[PDB]
Amino acid sequence: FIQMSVQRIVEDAPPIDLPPRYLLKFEQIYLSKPTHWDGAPSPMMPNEARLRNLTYSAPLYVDITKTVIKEGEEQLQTQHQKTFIGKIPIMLRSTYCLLNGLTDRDLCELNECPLDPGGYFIINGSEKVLIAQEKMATNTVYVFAKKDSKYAYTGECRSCLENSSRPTSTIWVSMLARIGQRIVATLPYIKQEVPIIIVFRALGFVSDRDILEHIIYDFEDPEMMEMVKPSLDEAFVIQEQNVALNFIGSRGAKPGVTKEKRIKYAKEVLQKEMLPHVGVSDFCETKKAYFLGYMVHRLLLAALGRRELDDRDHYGNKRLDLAGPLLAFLFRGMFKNLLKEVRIYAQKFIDRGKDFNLELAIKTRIISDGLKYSLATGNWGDQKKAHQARAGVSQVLNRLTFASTLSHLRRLNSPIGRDGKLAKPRQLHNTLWGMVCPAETPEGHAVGLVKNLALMAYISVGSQPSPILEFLEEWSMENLEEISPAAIADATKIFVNGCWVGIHKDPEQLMNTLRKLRRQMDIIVSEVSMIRDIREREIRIYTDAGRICRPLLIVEKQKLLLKKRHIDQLKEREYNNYSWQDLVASGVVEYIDTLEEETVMLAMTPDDLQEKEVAYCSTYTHCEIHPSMILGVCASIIPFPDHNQSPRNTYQSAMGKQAMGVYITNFHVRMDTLAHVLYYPQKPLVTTRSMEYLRFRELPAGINSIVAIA
Amino acid sequence: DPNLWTVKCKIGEERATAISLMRKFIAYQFTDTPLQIKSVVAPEHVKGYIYVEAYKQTHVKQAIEGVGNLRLGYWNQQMVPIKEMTDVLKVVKKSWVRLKRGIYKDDIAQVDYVEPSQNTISLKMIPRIDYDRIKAPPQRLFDAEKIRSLGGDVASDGDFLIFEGNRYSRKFLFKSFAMSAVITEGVKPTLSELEKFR
Amino acid sequence: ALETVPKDLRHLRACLLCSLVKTIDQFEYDGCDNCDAYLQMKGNREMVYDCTSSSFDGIIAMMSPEDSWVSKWQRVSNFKPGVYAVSVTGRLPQGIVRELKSRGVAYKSRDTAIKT
Amino acid sequence: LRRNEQNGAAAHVIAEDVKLLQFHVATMVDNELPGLPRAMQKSGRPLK
RNA sequence: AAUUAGCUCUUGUGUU
Ligand SMILES: [Zn+2]
Repeated sequence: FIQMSVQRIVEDAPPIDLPPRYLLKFEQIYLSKPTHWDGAPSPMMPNEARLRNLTYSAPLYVDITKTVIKEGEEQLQTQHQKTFIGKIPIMLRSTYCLLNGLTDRDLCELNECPLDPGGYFIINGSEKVLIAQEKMATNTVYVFAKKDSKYAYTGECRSCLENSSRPTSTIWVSMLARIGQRIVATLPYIKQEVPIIIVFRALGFVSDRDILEHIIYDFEDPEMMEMVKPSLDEAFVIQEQNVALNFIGSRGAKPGVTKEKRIKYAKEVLQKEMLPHVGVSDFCETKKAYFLGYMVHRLLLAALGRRELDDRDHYGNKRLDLAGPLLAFLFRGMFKNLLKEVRIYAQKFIDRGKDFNLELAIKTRIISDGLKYSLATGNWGDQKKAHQARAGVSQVLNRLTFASTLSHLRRLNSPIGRDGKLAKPRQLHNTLWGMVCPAETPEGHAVGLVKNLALMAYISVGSQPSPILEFLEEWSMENLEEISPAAIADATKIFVNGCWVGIHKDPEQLMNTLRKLRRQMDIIVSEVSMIRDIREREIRIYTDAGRICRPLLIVEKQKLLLKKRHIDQLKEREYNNYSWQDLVASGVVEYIDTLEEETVMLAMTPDDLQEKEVAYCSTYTHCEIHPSMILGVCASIIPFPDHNQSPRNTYQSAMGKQAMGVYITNFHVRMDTLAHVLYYPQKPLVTTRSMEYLRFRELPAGINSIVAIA
Repeated sequence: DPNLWTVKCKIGEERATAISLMRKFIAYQFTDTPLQIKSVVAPEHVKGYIYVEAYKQTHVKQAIEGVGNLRLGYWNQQMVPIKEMTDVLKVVKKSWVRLKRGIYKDDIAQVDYVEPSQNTISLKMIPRIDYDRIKAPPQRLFDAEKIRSLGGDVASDGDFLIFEGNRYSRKFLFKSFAMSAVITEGVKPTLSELEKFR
Repeated sequence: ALETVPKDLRHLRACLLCSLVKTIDQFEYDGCDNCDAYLQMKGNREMVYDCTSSSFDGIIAMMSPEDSWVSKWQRVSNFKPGVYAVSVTGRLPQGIVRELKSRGVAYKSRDTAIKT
Repeated sequence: LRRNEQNGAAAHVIAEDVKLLQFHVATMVDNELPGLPRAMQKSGRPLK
C-alpha cells in the first residue's frame, strides 16, 4: 500500500483546472520516517508514542507543479517540492517503521520485545488492529437462482476497474420464469431495467445475426436460440441505434425531456458506467458487446441446466481485504475531499483576480485527522455518514496472552449482518481446508462469521497483469477483436482477472507453459493462479489481491520433486544461504489458491498414498506438507486434538485467549490497562510440533499440575 | 406577461446576484448568446431565492449559467402564482434608542445630543464592561476609581474619562454612534429605564 | 449600458422621479440617466442629496423594460434600463416639483410602500 | 412564521414555512418517518 | 457525593 497504492492514487486523480486559470498537478510523493516536534523534528520510538498517547504517524510530502496560463502566453511552471499533506500512521515493524531489521539487542535497548510480531498501528497511544474483511469477488459472472422473486435465474456481475473513485457497478441479467423467458438487464445508475436486445442495439449492432453470434457460438442445437427467441421478439419495434438510445435514456436518473438529452445520457451511462473493468475508454464496444454476450450465454447455459449454479460460500469466489485495500479505500475519498477543498478555495480567491498561495490552500487537517479518526473508532468511512458503512473494522489489540495477540492479528470477518435468520454463511464450507482453522470461532452471536487464518495460509498482495498479457499475446493467443465468431465454438476462452480477452486453440501446451513459467518465477509470479475448465473450454488467470492460498509439494508422476538434496541443503541453513524462497525458486513447492485447488489431486502423505497398492488414483499432482497445518494458532496448541469432540476443540480455541500468562516480555514498561501475569508459567510437558513456531515455549500460559480424576 | 420563477441563491449575497446578472446581460447582448431573461427581482426580506421574470424555464436555465450564486437554482425552479406578482411589489413598513452591532446589541441608550451633521448621534449608555479584569457583562454603574486603579488604556479629565475601545465616559458613557446602527422608532422604555436614565 | 450599474453597494440611493438605484458617487460623477435633461444631477453634491435619498427598499435588476409587467406596474416602462427600487419614501422639493410641472413632467411619488 | 405573516404576508414563503414547521413537529414525535429526511443534529446521528 | 450515546469484545444456556 505505502509503496505503490498512494502514488497510484495521487497520479490517477484527474488534473484540477478551472480570468485565467492554473494547472496544479501532483506527482512524486515523498514519505519520511515518523518524527515528533516550539520544537524541531526528531524521531519517536513506538514505546514513547505508546506511553505519551501520541500517534505513530509520518508526514507525507508531494511534488506540485503550478502553471498559470493567460492571454499572451505568460505561463510559469513553478514547482513546489515536498509540500506537506498530512500524517499517515505506520504499521509497526513495516518497511517505514523505525523498528525495521534491527537486531534483538537494539529492540531490548529500546524497551521493545523482540517477540512482538508487530502488524498493528498506534493511534492516541492505543494499539489498533485491522480485521481482514471478506467480500464477493469482483469482475466475475455469478449465476444464482432465487425462488423469492420473479427471476428464474440471474447472472450478477460486480465490477470495478482499478481502485477508482466511482463505486463498483453491478450488472444483472435476469430471466423471467412465467412465450416466456423474458431476458432483461438491470443497468446500474438507471432506475428501471431494460431488455438485453435493446442494449445490444444501443451498442450499435443492428444486425440480428451479429447479436446472436455474440450470444450463441453454436448453430446446430437450437435450445439457446429457442429460449432467446421470445426475448428477440419483445424488442421488435427497435431497430436503429438512436431510438434504442432514446428508449434507454427515457429511464435514466435525469430523464431529459428532449430526445437529444436522452441520447446523450444513455450514451454516457453506457460508455462510462456499464462494465468499467473491460474498459471505459473512447470506445470499447467491440469487447463490451462480447462480454455482455458471454454473460447472456452463461445465463442461458444455467437455464438449460448444462452448467450448475455458482456457490456464494465457495471461497474461490471470495476476496479478503487487508489493511492495504482498506487504507486505499479511505485515501481515495480523503484525497478527493482535499482536492475539493483546494478547488473551492481557488474559486473563492480567483474571483477577485488575486493570486493565491497554495501553501495556505492545502489543509493538513483533512488527511491526518480523518484517517486517525477512522482508524481509531473503527467506523470505516466518512465521519459525517459513518453509520452508512461498516463498523468494527479497527479493533483494540488484545494483549492478554501471547496466543490471544497472535490470534487477533490473523482474523477474518464476514460482513454478513448479525441477528440474521440465515445459517448458510455460518456453516463450515468444504473449501475452507488449509485456508481457515476449522475449530477457532466465537461462540456468541457471531458464530461462524469470524474466522482465523490457518498456519501456512497466505494472502495474495496482487500484481500487475500486463506482463502476462504480453507473454500470452506473443504466443498463439488471438485477440478478441480479430477472430471470426465461428471459431469461438471450437476453441477455449481466455479470461484475465475476469476480463474476457482473446482465444486459443491448444490449451494443454498453454497450461504447461504457464505452469513452467510460474515454477521458474521468471514472468509469472508465484501469486498468479491459473485454472482450466474441461467441460467448458475456459481458462481463467487471476492476479488480483485478496486471494487466499497455501503452499503445496509438487508431484510429477508418483514421486515428489523434493529429495534428500533439498532436505540436506535446508538442514544446514543459516550457515549457507539456502532458505524457503530458494526452495520455491527450485520449483519444488507451489502456492495453490482455493480456486485452483478445485482442479488438482492431493495426496495426504507421500509414503502412504503414493506407493503401489490397489489402484485408487495413481495420478496425484500435489502432496500436503503436513496435515496438521489446517489448524489455526489457538487450535494448534491442543495435544491430540483428533481424539476430542469438535465442540470441545472450539471451546479450547476460545478459552486459550483468556489464559493467564506472560503476554509479553517487557510488561514492566507498558502502562496497559487490565494486565494479568502469572508468577510461574511452565512449558507444557506434552506439546505439539506446531506450537514450536508460536513461541509458546518462550511465553507459556499455564502450569503442569498433578491432576487426579476422582 | 412573461412568467416569474424562483431561483435558489446563496443567503446573504442576494443583492450582488442581481447586479451580476445585469452585468452579464450588458456584456452579452451584442454577443452570439444574449440573455433572453426579462428581469431579476430581489426582495428586501425574502432570503434564499431570487425572482426571475422570463418567458420559459429554459430561458432561465440558459441565462443563469456560470453564476456561482445561482448554482442551487440552476437545475430546478418552482411555479410562482400569477396572482402573487402584485404582492411581489408590495413592501410593508431627547429620545431613546438601542444599538444594533457591537457588544451593546439591544441595549438602552438615551439620545443626549443630536449632531446636525446627520452622521453620528451622541448617546448615553450604562457600561457593559469588566474594567479590563478578566478579559485580556451586565449593566452596572460606571466605577471610575476601579478603572483608574487597574490602569491600562485610560485617560482622565476629572469627571471625564477615555478608556479602552475609544470609549468616552462622563460621571455613564457618552459616545457617538450612527443612526444606522441604532433604532429610532419602537424602543418605548419603561419606568425602570426612566429611573436608570388603559 | 454599464454606466447605469453601480460600482459598489455603499451609500446607494433611489431617484425620486425614476426609482433608479445608483451610488451617490456616481450620482455626482454621472447623474440620473433620465433626470439629467431636467435637473442636471452632474456637477454637484448637495443638490443630489436633496433630489435623492438613501432610504429605499428592494432592488430590481431590470434589463428588458419593453417586455415586462414590472415596468408597467412601477411606471418605469419608458425609462432607461437599470436597477430600480421597489418603494421609496420621500418627496421632491417644492421648487423642483414646480419646475418639473412647468417643464411638462408630472411628479408622481414612488411610495408604493404600505403605511400600516 | 409569525413575524413574516405579521408584516410580509408573502403567501408563498408562508407555504414553505408551514411545510418546514409541519416537518419539524412531525419529527419531534416520530423520527423514522417513511420516505422523509431524518432529523439529525450536527453529529450525523438521528435524534431521539 | 461526578454525565450520556454509540461501538467493540467477552461470560452462562451448545443437552439426547
Ligand atoms: Zn431620475
